[PDB]
Amino acid sequence: GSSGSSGVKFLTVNDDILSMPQARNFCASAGGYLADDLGDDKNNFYSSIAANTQFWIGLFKNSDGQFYWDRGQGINPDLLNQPITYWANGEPSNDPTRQCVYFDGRSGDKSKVWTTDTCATPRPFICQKHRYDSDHKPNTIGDASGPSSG
Repeated sequence: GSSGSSGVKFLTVNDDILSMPQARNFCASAGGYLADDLGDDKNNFYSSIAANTQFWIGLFKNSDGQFYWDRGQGINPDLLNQPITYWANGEPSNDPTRQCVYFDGRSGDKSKVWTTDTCATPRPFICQKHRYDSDHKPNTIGDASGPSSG
């Protein structure tokens, strides 16, 4: 059996408020990464759980000034090159203090939930696991594993 600590739920808003640079690091350590919001079926789903709740997302501005997607710790991020966006009225913003983006649940307009803000403000986030699955079983390639201690 497995009864320890590690066990962060996926696609779920974690009360524990943490800055962008604090959340992205957590999800990774736990075993996941910020849940990206690219696609209606994806947004329409968040808006629900985002019932008047503002949480961070995989959308974050980089040095250059472009918005990328969180793909874990170290992993190469993805550049926002999608035709569909949710940028609020005027967003993204051109403020030097605001670089990160957080889903605005309160925003009645689901199409205007995207909003840029400082990566220091403590806010909730959502961790997600890779979309990897198993299909064929060529070999076990397994090896006795042991417990972990932080």
